[PDB]
Amino acid sequence: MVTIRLARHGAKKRPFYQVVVADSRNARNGRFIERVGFFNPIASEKEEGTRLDLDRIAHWVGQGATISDRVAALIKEVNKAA
Amino acid sequence: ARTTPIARYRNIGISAHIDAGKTTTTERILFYTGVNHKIGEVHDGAATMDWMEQEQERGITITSAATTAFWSGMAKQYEPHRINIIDTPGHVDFTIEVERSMRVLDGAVMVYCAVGGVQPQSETVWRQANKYKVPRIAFVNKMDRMGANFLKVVNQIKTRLGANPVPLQLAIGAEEHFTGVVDLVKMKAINWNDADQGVTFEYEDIPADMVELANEWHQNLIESAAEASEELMEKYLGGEELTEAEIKGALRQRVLNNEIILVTCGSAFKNKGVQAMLDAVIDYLPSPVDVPAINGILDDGKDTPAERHASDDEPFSALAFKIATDPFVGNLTFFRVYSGVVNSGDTVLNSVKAARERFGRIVQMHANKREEIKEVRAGDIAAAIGLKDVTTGDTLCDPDAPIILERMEFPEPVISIAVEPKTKADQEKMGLALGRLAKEDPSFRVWTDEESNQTIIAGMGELHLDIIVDRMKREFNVEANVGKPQVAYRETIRQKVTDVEGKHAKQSGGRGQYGHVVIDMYPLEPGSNPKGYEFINDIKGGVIPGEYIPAVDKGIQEQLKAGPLAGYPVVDMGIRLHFGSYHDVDSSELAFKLAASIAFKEGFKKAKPVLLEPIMKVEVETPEENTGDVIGDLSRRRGMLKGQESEVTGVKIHAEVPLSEMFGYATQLRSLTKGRASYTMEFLKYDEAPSNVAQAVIEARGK
Amino acid sequence: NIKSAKKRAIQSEKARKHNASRRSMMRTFIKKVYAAIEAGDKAAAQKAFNEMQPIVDRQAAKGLIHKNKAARHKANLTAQINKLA
Amino acid sequence: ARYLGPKLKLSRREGTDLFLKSGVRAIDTKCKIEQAPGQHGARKPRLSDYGVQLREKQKVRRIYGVLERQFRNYYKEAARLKGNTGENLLALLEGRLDNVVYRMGFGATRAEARQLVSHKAIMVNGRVVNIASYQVSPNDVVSIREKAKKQSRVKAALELAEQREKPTWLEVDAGKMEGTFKRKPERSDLSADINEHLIVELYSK
Amino acid sequence: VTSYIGGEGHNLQEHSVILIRGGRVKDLPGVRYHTVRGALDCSGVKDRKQARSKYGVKRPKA
RNA sequence: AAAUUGAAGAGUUUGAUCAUGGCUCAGAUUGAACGCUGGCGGCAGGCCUAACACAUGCAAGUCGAACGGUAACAGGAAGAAGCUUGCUUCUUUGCUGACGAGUGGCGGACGGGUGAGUAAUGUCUGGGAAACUGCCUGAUGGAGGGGGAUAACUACUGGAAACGGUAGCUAAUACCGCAUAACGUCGCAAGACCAAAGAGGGGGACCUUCGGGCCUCUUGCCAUCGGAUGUGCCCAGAUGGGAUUAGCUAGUAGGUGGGGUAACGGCUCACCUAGGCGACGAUCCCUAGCUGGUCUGAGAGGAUGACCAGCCACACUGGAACUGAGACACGGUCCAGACUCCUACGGGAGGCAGCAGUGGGGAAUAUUGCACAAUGGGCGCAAGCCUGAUGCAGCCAUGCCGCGUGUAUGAAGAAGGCCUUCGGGUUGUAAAGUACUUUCAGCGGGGAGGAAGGGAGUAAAGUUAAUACCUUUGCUCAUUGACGUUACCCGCAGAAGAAGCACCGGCUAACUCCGUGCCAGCAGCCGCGGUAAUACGGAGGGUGCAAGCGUUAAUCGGAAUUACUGGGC
Ligand SMILES: Nc1nc2c(ncn2[C@@H]2O[C@H](COP(=O)(O)OP(=O)(O)O)[C@@H](O)[C@H]2O)c(=O)[nH]1
Repeated sequence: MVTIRLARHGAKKRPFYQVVVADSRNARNGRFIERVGFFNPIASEKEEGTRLDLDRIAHWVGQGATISDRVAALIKEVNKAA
Repeated sequence: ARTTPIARYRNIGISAHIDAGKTTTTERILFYTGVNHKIGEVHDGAATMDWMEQEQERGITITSAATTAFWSGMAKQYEPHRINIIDTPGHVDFTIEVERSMRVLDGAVMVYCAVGGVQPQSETVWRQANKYKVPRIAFVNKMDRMGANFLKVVNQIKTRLGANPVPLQLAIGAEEHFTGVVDLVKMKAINWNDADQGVTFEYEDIPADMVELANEWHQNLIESAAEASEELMEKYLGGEELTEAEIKGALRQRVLNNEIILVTCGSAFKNKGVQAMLDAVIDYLPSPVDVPAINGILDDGKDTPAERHASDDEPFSALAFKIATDPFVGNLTFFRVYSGVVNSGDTVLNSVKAARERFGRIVQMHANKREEIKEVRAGDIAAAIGLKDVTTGDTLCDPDAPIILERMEFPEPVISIAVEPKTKADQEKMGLALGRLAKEDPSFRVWTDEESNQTIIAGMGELHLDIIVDRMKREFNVEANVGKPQVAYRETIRQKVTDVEGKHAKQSGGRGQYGHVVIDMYPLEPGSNPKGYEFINDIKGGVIPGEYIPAVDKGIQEQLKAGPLAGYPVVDMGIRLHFGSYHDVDSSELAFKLAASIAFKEGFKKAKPVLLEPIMKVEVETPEENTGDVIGDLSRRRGMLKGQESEVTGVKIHAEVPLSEMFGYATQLRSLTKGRASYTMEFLKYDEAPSNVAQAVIEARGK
Repeated sequence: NIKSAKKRAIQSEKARKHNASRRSMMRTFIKKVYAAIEAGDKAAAQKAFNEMQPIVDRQAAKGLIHKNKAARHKANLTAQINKLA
Repeated sequence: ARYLGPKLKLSRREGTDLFLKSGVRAIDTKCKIEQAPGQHGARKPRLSDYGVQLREKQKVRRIYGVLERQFRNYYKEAARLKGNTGENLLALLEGRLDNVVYRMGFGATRAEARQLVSHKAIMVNGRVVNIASYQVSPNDVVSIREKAKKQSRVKAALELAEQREKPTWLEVDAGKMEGTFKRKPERSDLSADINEHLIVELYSK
Repeated sequence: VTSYIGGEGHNLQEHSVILIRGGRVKDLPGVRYHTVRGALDCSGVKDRKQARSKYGVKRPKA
């Protein structure tokens, strides 16, 4: 089940997660088949402080992946209805 | 919340003379409450209170280990109470274990033998109980043995220790006719069952062979209890006997106020009387709150700076009274929660040692087994694990400061020897175990020596150091073969001044510059200058350079500390200086100092100082039975003696003895007076004596 | 054991007994057919094959062996039977 | 971390004037600035090649108040940058917030300027910077953060700030107490007394 | 292996522990190990005032 | 557009030179150690050796929306204790929430630790066919019908402790056979054979044994072909040294046949062939986890596997398999061996290379800490639980970076030190003095962000047959932060509460005096010291570096000193 979750790269008291498509087996920072876009929760003015890659996310979720809660909410946002 | 109200707690101590049956009675109590099967004995080591393997083999309880149970007085065997017994040892060597324990209990059942009555160690723990007014009852153990009597023991306690004992029991049968106990409150005679089946009671009628004496001590108990308060006196004066409940409450108040001591009989080996002693534990000893409220103090002393009491709401305020050595987690600190509630991992501010501590775990005990429990509340003894800074006697509390608990007292050791491991490489691996042991035990002081490189230690008897040396070999696997401490001889001239010089210069071929000084060797009487060195200047010829005179005294200082006799610091010595030679150029003080070296070493040796040996001021207080005998031993040693004054309970005798001889003096002292002597050894003077032991250091190095 | 793996060991042992039983039935019938083959009686052989075929298919569907194992078995036996002629 | 100790000792050992003290009165009337600080300064040391290299680098270091650590980094970067390494080093040395503060005034010497910059009494374009090594970018107002005025030492320093060249990169307002940063100060915009190629060869040795 | 004992005046008996650091002696034949002065009862040289870290002396207070 | 603009030398053999020639030095770097010293802050780092033995607390549970049910807590119903028919609580009652234990399903084979083993069964690079693949997804259908136990239990009996029995039942998605199933399996076909589980949510119709049925919807199950993820297998090449290691190998290499694995295969068996590996190093021996990369280097190259990540092997040692999709399984099984602990003496339990921590080894490396608040992960429909992963914290200058230990002024050049040609020079504007400020740490107040979500109430369509149940989208309301006294801001008094270490003979930057006389001693090489020591030690003074300084160890360079670029007889 290829989960699409956040990877928590970065530093202490300064998260910078990373949207990754990986098997739900491997670790958080672990192996992934691809990463698709980044996310930062303390970016004041940066690249939206958030980015997804909707084409590749569509590729995966259509071919049979799943989506974690944070990546799902981030897509709910990038789809600018809310 | 808490499993039981406070009135169900009874914190009692078991303490007595050696071998009086403390551990046997404790194991019987544990069995009769059911945490132990197989009543077990001690001479076969199988008892569970004994774990350290020394008391397994040697069959002598060496250290206290608290233990809990559920025995009950109201409809006994039901409505359980919490009896926290502390099996303390009774050895004079381990009286420190009694000291800290007696200071941490709210009551304690004293054990007496029916063969000897009180014994010197019991007269000791009696002082250690009056020291804190610890309420207490008596348990006359070993009635089953030959020549054992009860009324004689009662008279013994009445007459010798000074108390008032009242029979709560009278015994049916003395030696082997002992079949049970008759009472003076229930007024019914209990005949216990056969071997190891004494769990039962078989309440039975009082036999007529003892009805009259039972009646006599019954009425005596009645009037002695009515002595507690007025409303118990007139009711009795009206021709009516009080009843069980009010007699029990009145006597119990007497025990609270520390006026009386109750005696119960039994034979912990024939399994008789143990339960009926537990009956007294319940019915008369104070509960944690029945005791007057603990005297807490703030950072300053008042009458009531911190009025603390046993409550689940009161601040957590307790007394860390016992440390223990654990190899696994480092230490293991007992503590008796006087007030409040504390939990695992919770904080605690070490009010005395000026730090905050934490409770990695809180473990209550089954004599060794550390029961893992969440929290401990008031009146409930527990052992804290992991807290680093705390030692014995410290006080642990919340940030609201009942900081000052009253005691910081512990006795002074009397025996001292030195130790040495398999080789002098393991000396730190030895001092480490020594540090652990000295942080665990207050009376035992590891005493690093400065005069020699040996490590000497001090204890309170041949046996205490003996457990320590084996416990060191056993728990800390470094064996130390022992010897005597080295002596501390010294040097100083008698009275006479002797004129001497020492001459040698340097630069005949262009070299650096020289020194030269004349000196005269005057001593002062032993104890004249409190500063061990006194100087008077008399330079008038060949006046040594203006920045060199003080360095001349400071260089003869080296020669003083050197002590050209056998290496020993010369004491009270004085040197006076007259002559020399100089120019208005840069001479060398070091040459004056070597010059002064030759001068010192010749003039002292020819002025004939004295080679003194350490002589200690001794004080010994011993009963009037063996005053002559102990003085005789002292005179056979080197007897110099001070005087004689009759104390209330003995004689005041001081003396002067050599430290070269007082080494093993403690065991011999106590053996000469049954251990009823008190004494401390301290220094008074150094002095000479005709002895051919005076050349050991001279043999190792020097003239 | 210290954990809830005890329940798993117990369930695994129960399943061991059971899978041993079913596997034993399968292999009993397979030895039946192999005897019929080594003998030379073709009609008896095909009878034994039809006796075992539903068992082994049911078992593979039960997962005790794998569909490839059942198919390999039936293939081996059908081939050697038609060779028996 | 800041160089604690005598200042004219440094300036006099290096011989040349490095402005460690406030340029108020004079230098040779207060210290006999021709000879080493030691009692052996009357002697003339020969100062071979490595002598002159260490002396040059120590001159620039004592002028700017940066230490050999973070100075090796001021070489690491400004060598990483494309172009002349010595000139890029002087660029990043000039852009230091203390240097720009002193050069716009506010403090008669680098030490007073650093005490200011570190006492939370400056505001690089609105933001209080307490970092004496804040590398200032071009096009930045310095905004001395009023209530850092009215102490009279910054005023005396602003008075003494003239008789000195108004540097061609500073454009300090001088009276509302701010200052733009037009462009990175050139190497030619500097004293030309300091051989940056000496420092470059010293560190690339 | 062998070992130098630097500094002025040592106190190393037949069974005292010492620490060993590198660095030969360049004139003593075959001695290639300086005894680390001031560690494990191999106490530092006494009455020193310059270069105390090497040779293990406590900084005097004054 | 930038993806680089990057290569230094000296001391040292000789009376002296030149050259080969080795030793050492300045540089960068470290899981570092130790001595001296030591203020803060941020971010990283922390048992390299004994894969040595381990106390203890935790490191894996979840699911009632699978079942029987009721251990505990309650929502509960009827009462004649209590009692003023109860607001002043007695019990039968799984009826409902909820749930001990049990059955069952899913996980436990993940996450995490170590580098012993491993020279090729591996790793990396690039391909391949002889396959599997739970949970995840697309599609297509089925989802008759019934029975046999058994747990829990109950009774009785052991366990004189722990830990087990003999009979009696009763449920389920547990299990078993028949019905059926085909583009599924076998078979050239002909032909035969194959499976399944139900639960939950609502309710208008209508029959009921108030159990429900029934029309719904949400989930779930079986089978079949795909997608994806993970995984198994094969090949070519590289992946340390030693030939003072020249032969090695009978399942050994292959053919045929049988068997076996999910899969191809000497994986195995049985014949038959006599082959196969090898100087391109077979075999043997020592050593070693490989790699992305790290230190260095200008580059080729040298050394290396600390951190983070991928692969592999391992989980007290040796051997084996059981369930399973996945293991030959760290906190599962079983046996042998060692060890440990409990034993009531009849027995039984355990495996820190998980996190903490102990003891031992070492020179050396941390608390028996805080919480799921983020991220995750398992289970669950979800709330919700577990999480020593994780997020944080505590210790240590272990490292990298930033900052301060005040700033200006000041010639009575104070004192005093030291030197001296005896006038003075230098410490030195240095301190004292004078004014200015408060960074940092200390107090006091104020205060972001890490917070996404999920709960209840509500509306829109979507659903049906119902506008009911439920996705799903908004809406309003209370809220979910360990760190934590966060970062930070501002105020409070004062310059206080905060500088050391090494070197100073040439290499090298920094020189004089006293004390020592080949003694004490120093030292990286050259050497210094035997009376005028810039070379020992101290003083003064200076030079470097600065919360470090120095020493040692270690890789590389400089070493064109293994020279392929880049050397010689
Ligand atoms: N006869 C008799 N002997 C006793 C009794 N209690 C203890 N002992 C004996 O005393 C010896 C040691 O007893 P112990 O428990 O060591 O006494 P403790 O040293 O005071 O605890 C054993 O041999 C017992 O047999 C008693 O009540 N009666």
